[PDB]
Amino acid sequence: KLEAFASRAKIVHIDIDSAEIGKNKTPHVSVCGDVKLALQGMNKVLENRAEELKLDFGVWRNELNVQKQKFPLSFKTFGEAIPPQYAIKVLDELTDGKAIISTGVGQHQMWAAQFYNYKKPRQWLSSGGLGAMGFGLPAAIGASVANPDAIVVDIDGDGSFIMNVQELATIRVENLPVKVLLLNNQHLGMVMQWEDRFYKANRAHTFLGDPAQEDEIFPNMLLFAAACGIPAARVTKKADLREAIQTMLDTPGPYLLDVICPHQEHVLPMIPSGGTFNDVITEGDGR
Amino acid sequence: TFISRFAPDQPRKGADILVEALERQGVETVFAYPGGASMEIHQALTRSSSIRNVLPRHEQGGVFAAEGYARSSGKPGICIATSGPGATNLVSGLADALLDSVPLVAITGQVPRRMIGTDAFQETPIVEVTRSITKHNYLVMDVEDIPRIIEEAFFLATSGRPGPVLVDVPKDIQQQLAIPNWEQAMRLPGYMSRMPKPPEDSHLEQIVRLISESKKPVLYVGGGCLNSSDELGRFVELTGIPVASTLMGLGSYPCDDELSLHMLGMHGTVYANYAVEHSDLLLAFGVRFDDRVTGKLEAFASRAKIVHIDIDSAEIGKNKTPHVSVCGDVKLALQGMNKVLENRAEELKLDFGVWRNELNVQKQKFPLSFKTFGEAIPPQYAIKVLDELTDGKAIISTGVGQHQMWAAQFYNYKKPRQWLSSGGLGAMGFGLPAAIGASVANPDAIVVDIDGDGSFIMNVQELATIRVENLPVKVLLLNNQHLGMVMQWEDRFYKANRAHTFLGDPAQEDEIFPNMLLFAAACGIPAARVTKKADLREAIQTMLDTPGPYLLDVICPHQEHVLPMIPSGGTFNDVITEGDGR
Amino acid sequence: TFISRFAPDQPRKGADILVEALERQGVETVFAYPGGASMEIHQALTRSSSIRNVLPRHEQGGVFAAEGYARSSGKPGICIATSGPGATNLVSGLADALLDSVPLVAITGQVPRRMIGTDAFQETPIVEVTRSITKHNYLVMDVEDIPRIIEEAFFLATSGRPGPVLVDVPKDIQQQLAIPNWEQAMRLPGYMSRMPKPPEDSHLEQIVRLISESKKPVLYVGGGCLNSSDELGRFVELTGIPVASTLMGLGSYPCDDELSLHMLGMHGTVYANYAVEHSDLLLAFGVRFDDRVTGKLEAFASRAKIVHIDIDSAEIGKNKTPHVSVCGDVKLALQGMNKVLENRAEELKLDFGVWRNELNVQKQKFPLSFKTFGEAIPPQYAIKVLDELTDGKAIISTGVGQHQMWAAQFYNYKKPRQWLSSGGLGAMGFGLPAAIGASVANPDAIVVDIDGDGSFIMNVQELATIRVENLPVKVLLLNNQHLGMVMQWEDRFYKANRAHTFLGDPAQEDEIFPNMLLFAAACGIPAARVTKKADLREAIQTMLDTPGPYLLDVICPHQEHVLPMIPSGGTFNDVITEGDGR
Ligand SMILES: Cc1cc2nc3c(=O)[nH]c(=O)nc-3n(C[C@H](O)[C@H](O)[C@H](O)COP(=O)(O)OP(=O)(O)OC[C@H]3O[C@@H](n4cnc5c(N)ncnc54)[C@H](O)[C@@H]3O)c2cc1C
Ligand SMILES: Cc1cc2nc3c(=O)[nH]c(=O)nc-3n(C[C@H](O)[C@H](O)[C@H](O)COP(=O)(O)OP(=O)(O)OC[C@H]3O[C@@H](n4cnc5c(N)ncnc54)[C@H](O)[C@@H]3O)c2cc1C
Ligand SMILES: Cc1ncc(C[n+]2c([C@@](C)(O)OO)sc(CCOP(=O)(O)OP(=O)(O)O)c2C)c(N)n1
Ligand SMILES: Cc1ncc(C[n+]2c([C@@](C)(O)OO)sc(CCOP(=O)(O)OP(=O)(O)O)c2C)c(N)n1
Ligand SMILES: Cc1ncc(C[n+]2c([C@@](C)(O)OO)sc(CCOP(=O)(O)OP(=O)(O)O)c2C)c(N)n1
Ligand SMILES: COc1cc(OC)nc(NC(=O)NS(=O)(=O)N(C)S(C)(=O)=O)n1
Ligand SMILES: COc1cc(OC)nc(NC(=O)NS(=O)(=O)N(C)S(C)(=O)=O)n1
Ligand SMILES: [Mg+2]
Ligand SMILES: [Mg+2]
Ligand SMILES: [Mg+2]
Ligand SMILES: [Mg+2]
Ligand SMILES: [Mg+2]
Ligand SMILES: [Mg+2]
Ligand SMILES: [Mg+2]
Repeated sequence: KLEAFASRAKIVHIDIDSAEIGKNKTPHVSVCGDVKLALQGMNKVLENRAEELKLDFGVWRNELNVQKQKFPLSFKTFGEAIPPQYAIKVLDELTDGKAIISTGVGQHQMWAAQFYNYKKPRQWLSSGGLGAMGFGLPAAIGASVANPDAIVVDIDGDGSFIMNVQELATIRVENLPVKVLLLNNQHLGMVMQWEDRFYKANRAHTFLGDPAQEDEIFPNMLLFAAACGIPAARVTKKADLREAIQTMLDTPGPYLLDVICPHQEHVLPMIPSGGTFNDVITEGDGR
Repeated sequence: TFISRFAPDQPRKGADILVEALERQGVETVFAYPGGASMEIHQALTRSSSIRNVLPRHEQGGVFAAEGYARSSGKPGICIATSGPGATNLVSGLADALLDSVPLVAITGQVPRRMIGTDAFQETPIVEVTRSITKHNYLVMDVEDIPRIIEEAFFLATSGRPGPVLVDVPKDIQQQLAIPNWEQAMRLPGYMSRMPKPPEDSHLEQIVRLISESKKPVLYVGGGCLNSSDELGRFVELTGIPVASTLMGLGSYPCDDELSLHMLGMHGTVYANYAVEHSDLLLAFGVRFDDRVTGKLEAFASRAKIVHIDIDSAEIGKNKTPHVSVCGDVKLALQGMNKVLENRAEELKLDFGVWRNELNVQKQKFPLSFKTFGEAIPPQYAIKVLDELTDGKAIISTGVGQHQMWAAQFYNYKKPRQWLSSGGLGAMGFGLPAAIGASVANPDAIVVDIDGDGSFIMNVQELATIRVENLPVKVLLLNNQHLGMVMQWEDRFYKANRAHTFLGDPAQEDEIFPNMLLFAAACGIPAARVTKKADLREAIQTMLDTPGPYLLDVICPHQEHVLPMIPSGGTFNDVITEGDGR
Repeated sequence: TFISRFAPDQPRKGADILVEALERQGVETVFAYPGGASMEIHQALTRSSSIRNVLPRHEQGGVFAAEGYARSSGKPGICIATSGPGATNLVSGLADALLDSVPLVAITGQVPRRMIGTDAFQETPIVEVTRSITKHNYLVMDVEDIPRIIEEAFFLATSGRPGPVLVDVPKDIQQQLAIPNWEQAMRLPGYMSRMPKPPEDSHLEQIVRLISESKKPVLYVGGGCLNSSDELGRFVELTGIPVASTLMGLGSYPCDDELSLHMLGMHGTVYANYAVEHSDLLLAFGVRFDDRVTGKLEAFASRAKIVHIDIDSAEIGKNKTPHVSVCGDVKLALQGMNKVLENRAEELKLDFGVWRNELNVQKQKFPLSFKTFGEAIPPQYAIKVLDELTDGKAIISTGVGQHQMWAAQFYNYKKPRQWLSSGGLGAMGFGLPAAIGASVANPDAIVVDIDGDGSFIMNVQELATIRVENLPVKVLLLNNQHLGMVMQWEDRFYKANRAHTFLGDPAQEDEIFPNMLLFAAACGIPAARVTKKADLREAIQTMLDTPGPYLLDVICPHQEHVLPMIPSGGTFNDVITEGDGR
């Protein structure tokens, strides 16, 4: 809700597109130009007038650090089931946060944004404006070609991954070290989450497996990688997760890791469409 | 409580629904020219006892009359035309109303729906033609959409930034019988969600904050203040900031006032452009930063903190990026700032008398000046006499050219909506029909068309409309026998090489051609010509005192130039202050 | 071998390249009205010794003059206007030239390229506006494209189905110095591959085959035959098929001939519509099956094998599906059919005298008739006198309305391009400017504008153009003090309820208003009014014999109706043959 967004703030908007300034939220001060130059100019002013300004926001920072400790990013671990949030956090640890991450679109896309600490820009490749499924696998191809000596990992969902699964042939032929961290929940997870919250968990074509063999992982993504000569492996128990991801990273060339996850997980926190901060959802799942 | 001429259960023609849709909007006057496609609408107009039609002699005159009706009253102007050649004759008026943000609703007849696209008799895709020169347009495809579309058309034409809205109505829809539903909801969800909110106090506080911190503030007032004359005057009493006005905002703040810098821009006063050049705070209220005002954008207000208030978000930062911006109604922004400036009056201690005297020095050293040659009539002097004899309380419409600038320079408009002139498009032939619409909307008003001999002749046929409708339209025709504005640019930038700018007869080179008095005689309008400056005061007085229409042919030396002048894309240091074509 | 005014290595302004591009196309006359955006072009025109400019008083007059120039000569008509209000005033002429397939090239000035889209001074997207009412248009974005675009513009405007082409030229391109390349290849690959080929013998054999097998053939001739008068006449000698013509094809086959069925359609003769109704072979040469000719399409030529020859493939089978079709030049198709009909002459033994006498019976029982009331002047009789006194060899331009139909009915045009009338769009105010362009293209010709009092006044300002350019334009003004055509439809279908069709002054109801003689007096044009039928013959003779311009105000009783009349969408059995508004 635009009226409630930054309702108490003087808004300074710097943007290189004049059509975006005052488009949805009218600012007080505006600068139409390169934010890179605007920062360089402001840094020189803040450096000369340093002792004159005596800037200190430690009181405001601690007001936020209180909210940071009382409402942190949290995930629940059920038995030996793999939490998708935990899997991404392990990938962060084992890659030292220096990997190029491309994602599909859905729940896995949010968890890749939440539980990975990107240290430099252009490590995070994700469809945000259009939100196009099937983006993750091909985008990793282009990232690996532009950065041959880089760790490229596609954190994809089972729905997004299959849409452009044909590009596994491209990865093998071009011999690209593309890693596929496939978070498999056998569902169109994001749509499933909205069904649980706002449609009484009434499933409307969000299950991606085979209803005949309801408890069988379908499709068998390992055989997609096998068809294109790509080493593959599946991990289901949380204890085996750390070694499985390490094997994916250490194995030269392409690799696909089918990470089975409980589908009842929800991306948290969540503000419903057109809501305010006081409408934030901080707890709950589909169980 | 509206009283219909039909029972709530009685089916009626779509044309009769269209007319009643106008009655429910408060429409009292339309400018309709009949044709095969709109005959049903014209029949339905005769059945209306509240809507009066002014039949023009050219649809371009009909739409220009609808503009004058709108500009001189604030009500929307309604013009109606038939399909094909009728609709295409409205094009200049639609584009003109869009560039000047004039509320206007144009209704065009159209071929029956089954014939659209078949190159039928008198068919043009008027919606496709006018999409880029209208605020919005419609093609009615069912008779039940007439109440909704007419309501949406008037709402879009008058709300927000006003503009023209065209409604194309096929003939079969005009004939189809139906029962209208007047309670339908308008289907404008995105436009109504984009409507600016009333301004927030936080934005208004920072503007008043910047006023107290400034030393050389200038008000940059334009056509957006035509409904804020009281709020703007109150704002000036509380701040004492000099007011520079655009050609569209003339009258928002009185030109005869001590704090008035008059017009700024290409032909604005030297002191008004000087104030903006060496200002530190530019209050741009209801303007659009046109090239005629700014010139070289980098040099325009190069030392000023720019505050831009505008109801169209697309205009904020479009050509000149401001520091503080407010997207909303300048009328409300002034009301909010007046309350702050009144409570915090003694706290702020606003006084810009030092900056005002720096401008009053430029006002006395570079004032608006004209030279008088022998007994020849100076056009500037003629307009100043009209100002004196009308007490500055006349409605002035103009054509486009040199006479248009002198009417803006040498007339002191006291209230807005006295100045009707084509500024954005600059369409010749606007003056005479616009005076028709102004006189109809203000029957007890002095309406004078300060026209040029080139502009006047373009829609001279509307003299018949003035006589038939018995409108007290005065025509102060400044006759220089030339396309004066183009002639001036020839003298300055093309070594006075005439390229089809003389309007007289080269055979009888010293004869006034055409004889405009006989144009007025053909339409039974009293006319007179004055050539000697001594006879000018009595001639204009005769025009005003003679009841009904009157045309005064004022002969002027053609070598006059509009001064001052800043060339296209120039700066303040490029201002031309002297010279003519002699 | 063309002789330039500049060295092959000498850079010149883009405007000077534009003018030379016109010289290399054979342009001798343009109709240009100056403005800020096109000032460079007007300066470059004065440097040309071969291109003469006729300055109009309204750009709508400029484009209508360019039409008359084109329609009366077969050359393309060139009109030039400035940006914004200048360009928008051409709109009615562009749409009019498109619907009537008139070769026309319009050049409009435009704001500098850097300012396009910024709502600059006098800017309208004229290319976006006129895309649907022009055959093609351009926006020149570089000075080096001027030779190519001007060549493509004239090629598209004149080849195939002719039409208007607009070229938008920004001001900075007019000022940019360059060296033109006159040898550039036109980039019209798809259009030139779609150009129809010369007709094949197999198609022509089957047409002549169907002629011998037919017993009631009718020629359906239209504006596509304006360049095939000789070939069409030869075709008629070899077949003896009666010729029914559209309003656009009048003159292709002589109206005074024994085999001429005159005009067909809504206001066509009873015998011409009868021939098409009971025909077995309809030779549709150069027509487009307009609703004015067909009415209810199912009933139009319901018993006829339809042969449609047309150079536009989009018109074949568009409204009426033919049996045999030929897509190409009707001039070539006639030449090919004439050779077959001449060799196989005695083999075919063509004789339709039995069908011709069936039509000559309808010709004698239902001829074009007018009633004479007292000494009042019948408009039909006035036009027939003009035919007699000019020997039928005059160039006739008309407005739109009742007078337009009577000029088509009661004048026997002997050659094509004598009849200049707005048929597709039907734009009032066409007659007077079109006569200007016709007189300029044919200085030694009798040019008469048969105008109506409503149409004449719309572009009455062009009377100044006629005087200044000293053009022998005669104005036969049929004055009925009404919008006659709309008045006729009111009497027939709206119980004579007048809805804004009276053009005089209701105060002085019996006074001729306006006094058109004073319009001509204002522009120094000899004028006279005639009211009694006895004085009519001498009055028209005085108009013709008086050198230079002349206006003859012919007063007519307004209750006259154009007869016969087929209502909109009717059949032949719905023809109205008698009645008026008394
Ligand atoms: C020959 C000629 C010479 C000219 N020379 C000059 C000249 O020297 N000087 C000059 O000033 N003009 C000149 N012009 C006129 C000109 O080109 C422009 O029309 C004018 O400069 C711009 O007017 P404006 O800035 O007031 O904007 P407008 O066209 O009047 O539009 C109003 C602006 O305010 C906003 N607005 C409207 N309503 C509201 C509201 N209720 N609240 C808040 N905002 C609102 C609109 O969004 C728009 O941006 C000339 C014209 C001609 C034909
Ligand atoms: C008030 C009024 C009343 C009217 N009433 C009538 C009426 O009763 N009767 C009437 O006929 N009109 C009437 N019209 C005129 C009208 O609406 C149309 O313009 C006319 O009917 C159609 O003309 P057309 O068939 O010759 O086609 P045009 O508009 O002349 O086009 C020519 C056709 O031939 C083709 N062509 C062009 N050149 C060639 C070539 N070299 N070779 C082969 N083909 C070519 C073109 O592709 C096009 O299809 C009236 C107009 C008005 C204003
Ligand atoms: C081409 C395309 N088609 C459909 C889409 C509509 N959406 C989504 C959304 C957010 O855009 O909803 O608007 S997300 C989504 C399902 C995500 O399946 P997953 O890959 O398994 O990821 P997860 O980890 O399980 O959640 C769909 C169907 C889409 N974006 N792209
Ligand atoms: C429909 C139309 N066509 C051409 C125009 C281009 N202009 C002008 C301009 C400023 O728009 O130049 O760009 S002004 C002008 C000539 C003015 O003739 P006047 O009426 O006699 O007035 P004056 O007192 O003598 O100067 C022309 C030809 C125009 N605007 N409208
Ligand atoms: C720019 C324009 N505006 C309106 C038009 C709609 N029409 C007509 C029509 C056939 O197009 O009806 O559809 S004819 C007509 C009136 C004719 O007035 P007159 O000149 O006096 O001729 P007359 O000898 O008296 O009959 C009008 C109003 C038109 N065509 N052009
Ligand atoms: C009043 O003068 C005339 C003249 C005239 O032709 C001579 N025809 C008509 N009427 C129609 O044409 N009706 S229609 O066929 O439904 N149309 C295509 S339309 C929408 O009206 O253009 N009126
Ligand atoms: C001759 O009369 C006038 C009047 C006038 O204003 C008063 N301005 C100009 N000249 C320009 O405007 N040049 S320009 O700035 O490049 N244009 C935007 S344009 C293409 O010409 O419209 N001529
Ligand atoms: Mg854990
Ligand atoms: Mg999934
Ligand atoms: Mg004096
Ligand atoms: Mg006119
Ligand atoms: Mg003039
Ligand atoms: Mg007789
Ligand atoms: Mg008439």
